[PDB]
Amino acid sequence: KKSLSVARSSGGGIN
Amino acid sequence: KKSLSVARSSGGGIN
Amino acid sequence: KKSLSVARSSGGGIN
Amino acid sequence: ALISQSIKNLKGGISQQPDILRYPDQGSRQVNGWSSETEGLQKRPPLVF
Amino acid sequence: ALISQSIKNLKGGISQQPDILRYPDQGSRQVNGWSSETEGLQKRPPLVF
Amino acid sequence: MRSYDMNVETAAELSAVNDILASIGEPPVSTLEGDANADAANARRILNKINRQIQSRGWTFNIEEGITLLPDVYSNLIVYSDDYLSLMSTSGQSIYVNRGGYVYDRTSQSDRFDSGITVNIIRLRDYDEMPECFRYWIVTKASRQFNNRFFGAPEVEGVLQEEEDEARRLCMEYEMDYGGYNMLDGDAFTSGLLTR
Amino acid sequence: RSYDMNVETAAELSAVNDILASIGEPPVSTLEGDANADAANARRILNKINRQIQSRGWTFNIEEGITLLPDVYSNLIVYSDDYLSLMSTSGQSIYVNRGGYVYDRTSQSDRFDSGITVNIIRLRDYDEMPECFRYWIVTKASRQFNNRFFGAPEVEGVLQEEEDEARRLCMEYEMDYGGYNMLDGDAFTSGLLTR
Amino acid sequence: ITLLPDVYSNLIVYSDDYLSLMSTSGQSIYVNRGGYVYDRTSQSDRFDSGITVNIIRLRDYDEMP
Amino acid sequence: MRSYDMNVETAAELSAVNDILASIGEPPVSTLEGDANADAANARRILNKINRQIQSRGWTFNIEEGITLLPDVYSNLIVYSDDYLSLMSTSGQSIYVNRGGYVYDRTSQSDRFDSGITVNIIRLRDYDEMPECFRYWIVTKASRQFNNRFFGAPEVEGVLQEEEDEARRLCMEYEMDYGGYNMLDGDAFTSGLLTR
Amino acid sequence: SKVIGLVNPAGITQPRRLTKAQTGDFVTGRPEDISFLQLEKQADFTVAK
Amino acid sequence: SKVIGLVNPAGITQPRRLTKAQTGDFVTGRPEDISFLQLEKQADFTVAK
Amino acid sequence: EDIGRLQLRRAWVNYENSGTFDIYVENQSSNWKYTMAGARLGSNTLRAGRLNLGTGQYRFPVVGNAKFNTVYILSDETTPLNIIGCGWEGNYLRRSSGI
Amino acid sequence: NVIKTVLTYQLDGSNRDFNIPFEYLARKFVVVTLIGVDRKVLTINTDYRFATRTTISLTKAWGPADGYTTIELRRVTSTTDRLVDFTDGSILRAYDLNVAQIQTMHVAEEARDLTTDTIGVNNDGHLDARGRRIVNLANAV
Amino acid sequence: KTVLTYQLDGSNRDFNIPFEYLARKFVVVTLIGVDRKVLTINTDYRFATRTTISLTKAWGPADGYTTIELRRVTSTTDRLVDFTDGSILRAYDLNVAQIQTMHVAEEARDLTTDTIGVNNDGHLDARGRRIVNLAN
Amino acid sequence: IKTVLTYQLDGSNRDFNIPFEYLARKFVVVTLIGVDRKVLTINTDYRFATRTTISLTKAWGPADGYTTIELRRVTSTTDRLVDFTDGSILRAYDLNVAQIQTMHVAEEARDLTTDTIGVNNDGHLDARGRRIVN
Repeated sequence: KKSLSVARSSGGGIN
Repeated sequence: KKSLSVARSSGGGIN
Repeated sequence: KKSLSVARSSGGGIN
Repeated sequence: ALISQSIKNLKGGISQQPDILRYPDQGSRQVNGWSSETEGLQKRPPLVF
Repeated sequence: ALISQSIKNLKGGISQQPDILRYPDQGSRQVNGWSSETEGLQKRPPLVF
Repeated sequence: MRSYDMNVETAAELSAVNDILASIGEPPVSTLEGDANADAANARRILNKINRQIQSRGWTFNIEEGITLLPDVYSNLIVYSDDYLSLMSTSGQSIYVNRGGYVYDRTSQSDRFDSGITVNIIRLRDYDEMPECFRYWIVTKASRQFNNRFFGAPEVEGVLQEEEDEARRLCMEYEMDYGGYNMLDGDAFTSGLLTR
Repeated sequence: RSYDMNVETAAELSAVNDILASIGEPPVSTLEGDANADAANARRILNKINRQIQSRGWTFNIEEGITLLPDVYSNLIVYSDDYLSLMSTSGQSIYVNRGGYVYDRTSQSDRFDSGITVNIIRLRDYDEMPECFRYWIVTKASRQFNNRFFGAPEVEGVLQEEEDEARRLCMEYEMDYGGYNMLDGDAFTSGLLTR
Repeated sequence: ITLLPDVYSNLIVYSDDYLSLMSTSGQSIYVNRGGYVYDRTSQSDRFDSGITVNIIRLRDYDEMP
Repeated sequence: MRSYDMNVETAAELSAVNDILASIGEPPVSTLEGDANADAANARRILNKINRQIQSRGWTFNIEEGITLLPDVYSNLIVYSDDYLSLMSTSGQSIYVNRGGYVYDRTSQSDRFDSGITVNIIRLRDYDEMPECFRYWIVTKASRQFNNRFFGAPEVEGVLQEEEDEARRLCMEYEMDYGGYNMLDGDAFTSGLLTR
Repeated sequence: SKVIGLVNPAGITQPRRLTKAQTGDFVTGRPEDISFLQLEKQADFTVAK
Repeated sequence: SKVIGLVNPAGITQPRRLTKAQTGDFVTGRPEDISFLQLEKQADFTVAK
Repeated sequence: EDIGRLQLRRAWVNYENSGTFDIYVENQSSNWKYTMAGARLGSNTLRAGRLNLGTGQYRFPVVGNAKFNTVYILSDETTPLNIIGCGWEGNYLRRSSGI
Repeated sequence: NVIKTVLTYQLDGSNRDFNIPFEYLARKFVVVTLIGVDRKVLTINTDYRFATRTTISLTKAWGPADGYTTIELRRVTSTTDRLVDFTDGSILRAYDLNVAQIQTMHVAEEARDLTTDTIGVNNDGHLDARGRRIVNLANAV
Repeated sequence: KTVLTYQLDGSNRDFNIPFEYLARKFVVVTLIGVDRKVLTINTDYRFATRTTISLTKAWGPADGYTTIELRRVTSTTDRLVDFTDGSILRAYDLNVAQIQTMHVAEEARDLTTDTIGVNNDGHLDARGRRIVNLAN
Repeated sequence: IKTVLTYQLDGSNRDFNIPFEYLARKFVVVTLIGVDRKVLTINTDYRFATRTTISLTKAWGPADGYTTIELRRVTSTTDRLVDFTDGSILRAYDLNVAQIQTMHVAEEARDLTTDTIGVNNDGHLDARGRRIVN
């Protein structure tokens, strides 16, 4: 059973 | 023993 | 599968 | 492998976003329905002449 | 090993940072594009004479 | 290669596709006509692929022995169709190959024939014309290959592997029952040795 | 669909679609334009696999007693890139490739007054292969496509099983086509059978 | 079992519900060709009289033991 | 060591590099000319390394027996080029080594020859000059080493390991078919023993 | 006295190829795929004998 | 009395090389790949005899 | 994660009610062009005399190193495009741990 | 060069089955004619049959005794009547596009294979009449 | 039929076109005299209607050109329908695209038949011309 | 403009121009014309030096027995470059190629005059020293 994508709310702008 | 459902309070509106 | 780099937002100044 | 998910409450109304962006409690269409806090989705109350 | 990632919304516009520093939703170029909240990237509305 | 998509859908071919679709848990389709159903189109492509492959293996019911292939009287060319799954000589070493879509005698280095040639040939047949056991094996093998390519479920892989082995065994039972082969009096060599 | 049609499809486009299907991808309607990496990759592997299986040597494609004529002026016989195998008709072979020309290593000469007779395998089209061989090429081409351009290891286990079955059915075709006999067809034993 | 041909076309229908069709003895000679019984040895779909075959015809689930 | 990258690209060498590039999933390149493609340059370097290695092993088609190497008439030196993958005597124990880039007779302790020496030599050949089976093995081995060094994928490692073994087997079949070796009458010792 | 050739249907040896072969022919197949039915009553045979 | 050479199709030995070979020739192959169909009725043969 | 090497295998674009748009995949050496013309054959949306809008996922090959693959979408036609999202798959391997 | 839509076979008086190598969209597009002193066209269900989609079975065996040396299987695809016509409201389907392309392809092929209905070079360097009379040659000098 | 002729000594300009043409450049009008004359469109003939051509000038057998040939020559290189992505697929454009190839095929069926053809009796009908340079 | 053209053969020359447009290299057929007709193979006997020229690996001429070479376009009719698949995006490139490929066959159809008798200046039927059979 392959791993799922990590839930990334992430964001915007400069990082 | 099959895995349990992740407790997701989740939310509403635009995502 | 080698381990991934831990996501470190880290910081600045004196530690 | 067998997987299963349950939507505890269908209280999210409808969403016009793509299905991959929607919350589990939001549907696509809801007409003449009432989103109760404790009784789930209901028919809207009848219109009494 | 096979890996896969998806960018659910291309809503971040462009970024001028290096690709290693950019968010998944930011591209490199976006000309005449509209970043909708619920429809993703679109062509900008036509210019009506 | 014969087109599988371009004729009327038969009941057996439609049943075969829905059997293949069921292998990954897809619901049956009412018709094989194009409805933008990628799964049904994929299933029919694998169905045709497996249909050609099992027929090309060679069986007593589908191996045609002593068939005469006739040439064109003005070109002396015998066409080697892509539907000729196998073309052999009736006895000994085979001498005919495919060269440019025509029969070629490799020993005489000629593709010109003044008269018909006698060959042991396998010609492509419709999935309808297959015996019931062979239809089941084609469907079972197509279902296994369909799941391997388009779903990949390992539990489905194991069961369909076992089903194909059972399906092939029952086709081998059909082959011997149909063949009725005897090593004493039905043998090419031993039958001559039995004369007193 | 009306009418009792009888139409064919291109076997190379079918072969590429089988290679694409092996990794779960949708089929393509065409194989030209030079702008599709999947079409370019699958076609390159299919040609490479078709070339490689034909070079192994089979009764149907090993041409025996073939004469290669030299040039009338330079007396050179071109050693073609499409000569998958070039051997002598009997005994130890004496011809090698030297700069794109047939070279006799024993006599150390590129020059030939008359044509030489060799046992040659010349590359054929995928359409000219037997059906079982075409299946083996497609199965092998699909397997190397997954390893190079998909990489799923459970697909490798499936396609390894399919190639092994694909190869044995071609080995059955080889023996049926050859019709080989160790008593009278044998080069040596047939002489020993004379009374 | 005897399968009678048509009086005019002399064709014996090869039913889709013929799960197995074989000769009574020896090597079988009948195949399905376009939904009709075909004699592969004689290369003919035409039969003057009925053929005798060892046949399995599909039965209902109710008729099974 | 012969430069691999300083001549015109052949169709086969370009095809070989693209085959090696495919092994790790790199897309093909149109030309082998320097476009700052590090992967293609790495693939060509390994292609040359495997090309020298398999040729140096020694085969009936590339082992040149009885070759005369001529000396310079004024220096009496025979050059031992780096393209001599193997230099041996025609019979018995070998007596010639490499000393300073010139042929050296180790038994006579001299590098001066008044006439040509007869040697069993392997000289480096272009990958284009290799038999088709040997080209496939070179590419398969180069692809395996390329993946091991620059990608390292273990799943690709296992399949390419199997492919090299199959590729070497088919080169082994070519060697015997080309060789035509007989232990009765083609044997150095047994053939004399068969005279009655 | 009855000769019955038992063909393993999980095998690969075809009696089609065996019966049509001439003596000395090379045919695809494995010796394990072909066996023969045999009376196994040797212990009972010796008791009766 | 019938000689049938059973060639393993999963093997690597070719009767093409075997039949064309002269005596004493070196040929690619494995002895395990080539077998011969044999009658297995020794237990019944002894009973009948 | 730039330490390891990611060999891209395939990417996809998610679209809804969109006309034609061209996907250009460029590496350091070659370039490829992929067209999402619109609806698919047999779709209720694909009709003659009507605007051709496609909805769904278009998978296209992006082959090679992820660090050297430029993917951009061009469109100069009068049809609309609505790119919902995208995604990619590839073979990733790093010879060292994240530590 | 070599015609692929016109296949003609020798009539031996005992063989009734003949192969169809070429593609066709309708059985009406296949024309069966017996050649001999005259060229007699056969009827679809009373003179022959489509035993398989690649095989034509004659009801009766014809031969030189009947006056027919050869039998010809020729594709004649309709040019005025197209099998697929697209309408403004119709869903575009892969089958309709395939049939439309193939029909035009057959018509193009039959035009390129029209050396049968003229005097053209056969496989050898000879102009072939294909078993018909060169009528109206009249006087020669 | 894709080729037709009209011989008209009297004053006449109009010639009905039997064949269907997709473009006006496909129809070529020539004068069959001692040597054939190919006529440009604007100077010599106007399309009074889609069906008929009004050839300017009498061009009668008083001049050597006598009869006039109406020949259809569909351009293979030029395609009247070129499908473009982002453009509405029209049933008309799908239909016409096949027709242009068919018209070329129709013209081919007459060019080969021109030098020698087959009559209604299934025989090669010569025009009364000797088979010269024939080898035995 | 012609899909079939012939070049005279001399031992000096090896490159021959392709004037016509071909969709695939296999659609181009190279033949040696002399006392005997010989079809050449894609790589052993010639090659495509450019998109528009063919270079022979070996020079040919009257000594070999062939005085003329032929470059003919034979577009495949049975093997179509486009086959529309159900559930696939309908691309205008597919429609154009399908239209072009059938056009090439029809274009070659109107070049059959080369493989026919031909007509004289006198208006006779001129067999170029060829027998008439059947």
